[PDB]
Amino acid sequence: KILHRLLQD
Amino acid sequence: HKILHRLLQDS
Amino acid sequence: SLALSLTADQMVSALLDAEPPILYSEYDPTRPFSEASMMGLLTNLADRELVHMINWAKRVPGFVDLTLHDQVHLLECAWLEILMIGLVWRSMEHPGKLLFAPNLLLDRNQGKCVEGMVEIFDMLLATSSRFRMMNLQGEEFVCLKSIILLNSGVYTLEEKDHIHRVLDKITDTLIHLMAKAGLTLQQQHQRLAQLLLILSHIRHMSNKGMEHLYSMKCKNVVPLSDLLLEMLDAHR
Amino acid sequence: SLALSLTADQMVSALLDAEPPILYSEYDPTRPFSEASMMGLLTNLADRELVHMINWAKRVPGFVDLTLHDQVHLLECAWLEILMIGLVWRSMEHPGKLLFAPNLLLDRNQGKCVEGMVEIFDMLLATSSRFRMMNLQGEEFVCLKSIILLNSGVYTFLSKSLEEKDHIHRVLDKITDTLIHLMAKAGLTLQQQHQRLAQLLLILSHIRHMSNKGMEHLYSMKCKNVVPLSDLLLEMLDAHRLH
Ligand SMILES: C[C@]12CC[C@@H]3c4ccc(O)cc4CC[C@H]3[C@@H]1[C@@H](O)[C@@H](O)[C@@H]2O
Ligand SMILES: C[C@]12CC[C@@H]3c4ccc(O)cc4CC[C@H]3[C@@H]1[C@@H](O)[C@@H](O)[C@@H]2O
Ligand SMILES: [Cl-]
Repeated sequence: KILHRLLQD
Repeated sequence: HKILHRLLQDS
Repeated sequence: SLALSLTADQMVSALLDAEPPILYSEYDPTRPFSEASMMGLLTNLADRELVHMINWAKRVPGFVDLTLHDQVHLLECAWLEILMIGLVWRSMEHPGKLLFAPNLLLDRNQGKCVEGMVEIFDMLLATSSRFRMMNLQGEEFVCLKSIILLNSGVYTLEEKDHIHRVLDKITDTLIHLMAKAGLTLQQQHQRLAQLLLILSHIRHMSNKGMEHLYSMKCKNVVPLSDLLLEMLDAHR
Repeated sequence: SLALSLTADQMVSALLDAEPPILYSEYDPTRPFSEASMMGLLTNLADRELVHMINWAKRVPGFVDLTLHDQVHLLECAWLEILMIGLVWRSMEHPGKLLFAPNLLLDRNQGKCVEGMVEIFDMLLATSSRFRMMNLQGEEFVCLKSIILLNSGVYTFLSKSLEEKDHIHRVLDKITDTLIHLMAKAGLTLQQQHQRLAQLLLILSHIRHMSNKGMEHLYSMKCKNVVPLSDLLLEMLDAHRLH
């Protein structure tokens, strides 16, 4: 899930 | 003549 | 502008006095549930409650000062929020259940009976749990319900300013209740915020419930009363 | 928990300093608007703002304290409310118009070019006017925007019974304390403080309403293939469920 990824970066 | 109209006038 | 003259205590007594009756479902305990059948009970209930809500609204101080037009508008905007906050309040004492009526107390599983409803049931139960957590008081509850009536269509004038004057009085009343209850000033402001933030969630639930009721109306799962169709149509 | 130990003044500074930039749209004035091209400009803009929103959320005290699952849920719940409160803030000094970006300032007649949009434009305009009459201050705005982030998804933390998210509520209480501090320091009387706190929080119910109507409108545009949405926007939309 894209949001999940962006929250880590 | 919405029903709500009549109800507000009548209570 | 008599509502402006009321004292905190008189505001609370007025609202308590104005509370609608708790109505019964037509439900027969021995007979099992369907989807058309469940929606039939819920909507039959809502429709009878609506008639009493109108009488209640008229006893909310400041409401009768408004044009008939503005009164119609506030009730069209707020009615499902007001039914839901009543529901949540009645259920505070039944963790995990919704007391739609004394003879119709539904678990969340009983909400799976109606397509798409379980998600809204979950939100209603969560609100009930939050009220329980906060130990919401009856006096606070009636202030919140009046705030919903007057706030939910004030952005949809001398009229506007009156409504906001009245809203400020109900705010004064909540704070009065909390100070009377012994809360510190800091605690009063915090609790007031917690309570008003819950109205945001009740607005959210009303929105979802309104689109759910419309989906039932179309699918023809249930015949709705003229008044309900009218209250439903104002949202489109 | 760092957030909990912040002072009012420190709370305000973090929020003010976490503010995202004002972005530009790709508006091209050589061309007239269509339904499709207007929706395109607006969603292209929203999509770019989301990346900045995620970074901003990470800087809201207490936000980084939650699981990724919790952060995801909050932003999924609040993202459109947050774009909207930002839009109405930028628009305050432009009575009658919505400043989506510095190169994209639209009045309601322009909003008519998209089916079903003008009704939401009208609510947004009215909210901007309400902020203008209340004389909303930037310090107060940043507090409301954080309250939206932390609050909007909080009563959908179902375990399916409501989880006790005291952490979030503790943080929300601190932002209440901060709003009150700002009002006191602004010279308001004790009664005025609680009255204004109430007026500001009631507006959040209206922003929730506008978000729900805009999410429905956006879903409609997708289901009519009016505009291709980014995968992020598709996922954020899908988080809400519409039919
Ligand atoms: C509108 C509704 C049927 C009537 C329900 C009712 C009936 C009586 C009542 O007191 C409160 C409520 C609050 C919940 C109401 C349901 C919504 O959640 C929708 O999902 C569904 O279509
Ligand atoms: C979702 C949306 C497109 C993006 C818009 C936007 C873009 C950027 C922005 O900063 C704020 C907003 C706030 C309003 C957002 C529109 C809603 O009114 C819907 O009607 C329409 O589908
Ligand atoms: Cl009856």
